[PDB]
Amino acid sequence: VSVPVNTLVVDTLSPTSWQASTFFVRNGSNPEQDPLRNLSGQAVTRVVGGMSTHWTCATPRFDREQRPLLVKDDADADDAEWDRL
Amino acid sequence: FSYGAVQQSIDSRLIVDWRFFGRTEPKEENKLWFSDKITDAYNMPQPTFDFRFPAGRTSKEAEDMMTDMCVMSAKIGGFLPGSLP
Amino acid sequence: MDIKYDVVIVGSGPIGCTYARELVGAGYKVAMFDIGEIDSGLKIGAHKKNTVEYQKNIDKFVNVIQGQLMSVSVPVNTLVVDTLSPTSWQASTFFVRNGSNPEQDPLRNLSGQAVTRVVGGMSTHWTCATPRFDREQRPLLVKDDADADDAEWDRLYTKAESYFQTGTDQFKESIRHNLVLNKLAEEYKGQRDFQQIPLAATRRSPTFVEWSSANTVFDLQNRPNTDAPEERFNLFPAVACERVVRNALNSEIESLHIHDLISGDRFEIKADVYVLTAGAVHNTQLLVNSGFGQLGRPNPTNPPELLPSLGSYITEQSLVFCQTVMSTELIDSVKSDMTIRGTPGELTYSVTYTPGASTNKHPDWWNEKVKNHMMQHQEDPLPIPFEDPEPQVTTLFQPSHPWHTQIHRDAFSYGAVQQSIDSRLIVDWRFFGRTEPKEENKLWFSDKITDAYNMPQPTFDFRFPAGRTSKEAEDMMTDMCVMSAKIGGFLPGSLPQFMKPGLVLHLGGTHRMGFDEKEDNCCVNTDSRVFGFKNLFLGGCGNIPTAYGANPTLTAMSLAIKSCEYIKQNFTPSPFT
Amino acid sequence: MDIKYDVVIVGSGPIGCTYARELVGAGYKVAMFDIGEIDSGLKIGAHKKNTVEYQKNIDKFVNVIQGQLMSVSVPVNTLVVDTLSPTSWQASTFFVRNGSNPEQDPLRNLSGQAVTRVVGGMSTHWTCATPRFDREQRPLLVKDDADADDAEWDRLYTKAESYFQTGTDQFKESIRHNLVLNKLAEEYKGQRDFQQIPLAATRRSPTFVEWSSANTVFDLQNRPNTDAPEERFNLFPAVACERVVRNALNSEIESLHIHDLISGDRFEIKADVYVLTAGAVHNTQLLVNSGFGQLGRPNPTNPPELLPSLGSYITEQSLVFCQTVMSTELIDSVKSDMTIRGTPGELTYSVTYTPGASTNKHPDWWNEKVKNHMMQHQEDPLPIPFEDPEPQVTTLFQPSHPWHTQIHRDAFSYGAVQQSIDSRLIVDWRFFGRTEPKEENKLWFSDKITDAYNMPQPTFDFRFPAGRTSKEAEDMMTDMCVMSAKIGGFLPGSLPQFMKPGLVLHLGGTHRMGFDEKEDNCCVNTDSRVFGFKNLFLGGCGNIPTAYGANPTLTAMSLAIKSCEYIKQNFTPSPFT
Ligand SMILES: *Cc1cc2c(cc1C)nc1c(=O)[nH]c(=O)nc-1n2C[C@H](O)[C@H](O)[C@H](O)COP(=O)(O)OP(=O)(O)OC[C@H]1O[C@@H](n2cnc3c(N)ncnc32)[C@H](O)[C@@H]1O
Ligand SMILES: *Cc1cc2c(cc1C)nc1c(=O)[nH]c(=O)nc-1n2C[C@H](O)[C@H](O)[C@H](O)COP(=O)(O)OP(=O)(O)OC[C@H]1O[C@@H](n2cnc3c(N)ncnc32)[C@H](O)[C@@H]1O
Ligand SMILES: *Cc1cc2c(cc1C)nc1c(=O)[nH]c(=O)nc-1n2C[C@H](O)[C@H](O)[C@H](O)COP(=O)(O)OP(=O)(O)OC[C@H]1O[C@@H](n2cnc3c(N)ncnc32)[C@H](O)[C@@H]1O
Repeated sequence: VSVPVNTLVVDTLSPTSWQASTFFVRNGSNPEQDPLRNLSGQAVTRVVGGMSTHWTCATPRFDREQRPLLVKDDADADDAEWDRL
Repeated sequence: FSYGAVQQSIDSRLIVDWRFFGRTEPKEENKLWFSDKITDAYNMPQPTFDFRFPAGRTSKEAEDMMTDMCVMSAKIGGFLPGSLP
Repeated sequence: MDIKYDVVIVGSGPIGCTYARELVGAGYKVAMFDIGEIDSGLKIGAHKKNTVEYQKNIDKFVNVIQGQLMSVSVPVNTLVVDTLSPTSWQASTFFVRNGSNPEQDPLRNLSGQAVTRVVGGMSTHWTCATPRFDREQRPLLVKDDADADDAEWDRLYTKAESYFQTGTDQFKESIRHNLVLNKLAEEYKGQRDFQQIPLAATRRSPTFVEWSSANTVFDLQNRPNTDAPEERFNLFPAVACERVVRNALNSEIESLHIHDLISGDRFEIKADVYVLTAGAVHNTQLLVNSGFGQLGRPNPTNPPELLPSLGSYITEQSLVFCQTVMSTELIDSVKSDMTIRGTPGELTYSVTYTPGASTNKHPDWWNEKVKNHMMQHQEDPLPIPFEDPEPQVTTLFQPSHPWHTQIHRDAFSYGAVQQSIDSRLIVDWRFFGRTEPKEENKLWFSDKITDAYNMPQPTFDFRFPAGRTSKEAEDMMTDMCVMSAKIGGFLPGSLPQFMKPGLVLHLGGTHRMGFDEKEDNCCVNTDSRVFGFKNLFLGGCGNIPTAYGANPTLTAMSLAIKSCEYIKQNFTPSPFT
Repeated sequence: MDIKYDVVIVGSGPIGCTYARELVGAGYKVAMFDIGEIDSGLKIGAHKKNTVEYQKNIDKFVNVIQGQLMSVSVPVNTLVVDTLSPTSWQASTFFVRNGSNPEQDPLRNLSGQAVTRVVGGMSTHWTCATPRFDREQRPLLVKDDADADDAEWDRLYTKAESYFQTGTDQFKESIRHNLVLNKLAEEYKGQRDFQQIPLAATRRSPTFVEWSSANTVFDLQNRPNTDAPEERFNLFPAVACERVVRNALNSEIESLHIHDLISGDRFEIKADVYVLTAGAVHNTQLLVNSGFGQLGRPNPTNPPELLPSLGSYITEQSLVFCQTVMSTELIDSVKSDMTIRGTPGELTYSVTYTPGASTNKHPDWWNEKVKNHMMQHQEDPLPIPFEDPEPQVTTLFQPSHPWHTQIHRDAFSYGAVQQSIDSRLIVDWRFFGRTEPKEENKLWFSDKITDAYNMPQPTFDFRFPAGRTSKEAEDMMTDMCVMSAKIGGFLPGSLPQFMKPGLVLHLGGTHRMGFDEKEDNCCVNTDSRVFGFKNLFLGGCGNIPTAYGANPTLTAMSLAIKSCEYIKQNFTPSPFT
């Protein structure tokens, strides 16, 4: 999703090879991205069916502690709604 | 996922994967934003993250979760070299 | 070189030097031989880490260690390299190459086992951790009286600690030491105690520690000299000791065969007393080469008649390792007493504390160090001073946690590239397991293959025993994972792992001690005297017959002292002449 | 320690020892200081590879080398480690960590540049290759007469070769040496010559070579002693030399400031003559710290008035490296004179040759070695004896191939795991380029940042110059690829590559020599005397002002001899008292 500017030093190039004076924006890096405040592993999938064409298929339910409320002031009604859905 | 590029020397029937998944507190400071100048490969505003795992419960739980995987996995077998916690 | 001495000692490690310290001081005419050479500077056998340069570049000492660890038994290499050019000569089989030992089953090895051949032995590079063994880890010196046994060990360990200059105070003003030790102390709810690792070392300044070594125990200078005009001692480096000559009755040693590696010549040396302190592996090799035990691949059909337990019941410790990166919680606690205002590097930034405030969590000395660092180095985001000494923490082996622990910074496993993570954040974790002695676990020597010194090639037949030893090793791994978590998360590239078997270099039981040769399946008695022999003694960790997790050298030293007392009681030094 | 000497020498490397050998022998009262300590055994400053153990375990010496190469300038680390636990303290920026130099542009560095602080300097670990420079690589000692210039260099190199014990015969009976050298000799069609690398070394036996070092040049023992009762010399290890004190006119040095690293105390030493031989980097540092050149980041707006060329025109060699695995063709040629019948290990197997047969391609000595190996070791598939010495081959720099070459086995780049490929098959290739001196290429020192000895932090501003130097480096890579192919294919994991800039450790021109300070953009004249100063001399590769590919030490030594001749011509030793 967002790849920061690469800062690896490669100093074993031949002297004839063209060589950067700075760590410039290369190879699809996002110059807006702080590499230390990223989700570097975040990725997206553009194919019909999306990520469900490759996913692990684990489909647990959320218990109350993890789950948004669908009914505000009635935990039993909220449970019933989530159970049905 | 994480089969990697060379053949396991350890018999596959012995190997078990452990993945523990933490919950993250929603915090206003944690953002997904889009550049007003940089675009992605589809000429759309470039996604940029400003993200850190929140410092309190979320971080404490993540580390307790790591420990929990270490304790639980030990009941089944030792770690596979190259796939350490 | 004379042809006759009162006492000959094979090996100039810290255990060989224990015998020299005791016996040279008692007026014996002593010769000492080492296959290795004088390395460490003009202080013979001294710690190589004791240069100003290494202590300013501590990341480099790992290389010194690796450069003198020569693998004991390397199996035939079976890696397939099929990307050679078609013109390159290529093997049709996995043949014996590059010093591999064809006797070695690669799956029953201690692949990490290594030896060090330099004057001072492994004490020229060691970590200097010298804990005592509690009863559960320790051989008996007195059979049926635990109080008397305790008294004996207390007396011997106390003297050994004096020889090594063991202390527990050298790191007391380290912020990083404190941070780790205090946190662990408060979390174990009174049920485990944390203290400084006992270290054979003397601090010389805030940034220099004189680590102890063989040289500390005995300075290894030839005598008579000006400082000791009535002592008699000669050290002969680059001399391979190859065989001791038994009489027919196996009741006396009559000679030691030596090989001068410089001239190439071979000689035989006569002594009243022969002391072998060549290390756990090489003591055993020298004895098998002398007709003790059995040369060649073991067989039950035909077990050896002389010292049948030699090279059996060997023990090595399981060792687990990781590194951590200090928690935000701990880093923040360093500066908990500070009032911090503004942003570092800006005109209005300040860091202050109130000296003596009862609400302060740290004493003035700490807060001074921290304030000054934070104000003088606003480019630096950490509150820990740059030259803060390393942590040196342990919780010692107990029944409820039967492993030794070191929570510290070791010169080893720095590796070849610079840490991107700040060093002040990094802490090493090494937990050390105890291994049950089992007859099937062996160190044996080939009757055909020889090592680089033309001596019978050492070969291991070793597996960690299946029951208690294995269960404890895995519980020990878990314990390191749980405990380390209280300090910080794992450092990527140093995740929790078992180290290569034997890399720990704590091998014992190869020539083990007991009261009765047959009943205790052993090789030397509690005077370290080889059973049946009047004048042959063995020193070193090879004597330790028990399952121990703590570092063995101090215990081996203590046994050596007891052995020297026997020698003093039974052999008369020659007239000074 | 006295406060007054005839001659003070800073640094106990082979160049410092050249000055000591010359000047101590000529009757001067000499003091020598080294920031490093006595390491190498009782032979002070001797080669660390000269132990019996290292020559039986040559794969281990790489660690000794790495353990004393301390990086000169390490840039701020920018590796992103984002797999830390959320509890671990984590940087918001790439701040100065772990001894990084914030002055250093990581893209204009010699990241491989390193220094060695031990008595004997880098000659305690070096490869010992001592070729002469041909005219094209060599500074002029005589301006307008090439024959006179040749004569001068011949005389100086001949003496330098005597000091180092340089020879070209120590490997002549190596089958592997022969195999490589013979093949290359026959393939270059008379247009390039191959010979043994000239090596500062004396063979002691078929399996031991005494490599030369500083100690070979001067044994470094304090004098007067029994072997030299009328000489005067003192060596002071663990003494950081920090500044020389100029007079106002910059025409004399009046004192040397020293720091005893053991006591911590600082002192000043007076001499008639001051010789700086602290290495190419550290000579320059000591001079900048003394007010020569310019401290701080260079600026053209304000160029230095004292020795403006100091730290400019620096040169380092491009270095390309690979290893090869010997061709089937070459391995087969080893045994070309043998009649081979049956299968190894079977009853009918035999390997025979006809001694003296004119059709034989090898002499009897070779065929004997090969037959006996093949018959005695039928488990082994190679015809090369196990203890066959390594290849040591070169074709020296020439106009048509303007690089030095070493085709050999170096103690370096053995790395941390055992070769699966048989060692007898492996050959190292190192080709060394010459670098044009350019004003923009600098070694400078921070006015704010200090190194571990509290001295101004060295910082490089270096790129290989774009034209001839770069074109040649790439042609040199190609030349190694073409030439190596005649011997074998590349060894996987050692493919052809440029080494990290400066890892070659052949830095020159930091305090360069010439005839005229202004016209030749230089710092010392042909007596190695600093321009304007009566009594300050510089020694080492920092003096070499030319683009050179061959290893510089012998040339630096030769210059040092010429410098000592000037000292002998102009300074009177003090009365022996
Ligand atoms: C990659 C992956 C994901 C995964 C997983 C294992 C892997 C290897 N395991 C999972 C599991 O065990 N249990 C589970 O609940 N989730 C697991 N996942 C994640 C899961 O696949 C996703 O949560 C799920 O697929 C999300 O579904 P959703 O329908 O919301 O989104 P999608 O699959 O990413 O599909 C979106 C589609 O939209 C198209 N797209 C994107 N942008 C545009 C625009 N601008 N215009 C038109 N179309 C667009 C994408 O092409 C994609 O197909
Ligand atoms: C390498 C190492 C070891 C070590 C350690 C860290 C490292 C990196 N940390 C330790 C620690 O913190 N606490 C501790 O108790 N031990 C630690 N060690 C292990 C320790 O160094 C050894 O236990 C200790 O040195 C053993 O002493 P010992 O005197 O018994 O043996 P040695 O040091 O190996 O010396 C033996 C000498 O004998 C010579 N030799 C070998 N064979 C021969 C023959 N055939 N002839 C003549 N001489 C011989 C060797 O050259 C050696 O010098
Ligand atoms: C590391 C290395 C070097 C090397 C080589 C292989 C390796 C692994 N192979 C070589 C080869 O085959 N042929 C050759 O010509 N050179 C090779 N080298 C390089 C060679 O070792 C050096 O060129 C040579 O040693 C340079 O000699 P020099 O005497 O000029 O300098 P030194 O050896 O670096 O010694 C300097 C001493 O000075 C002390 N010092 C440094 N600073 C101070 C201060 N401030 N005060 C007091 N003393 C100081 C150092 O401690 C060092 O001992």
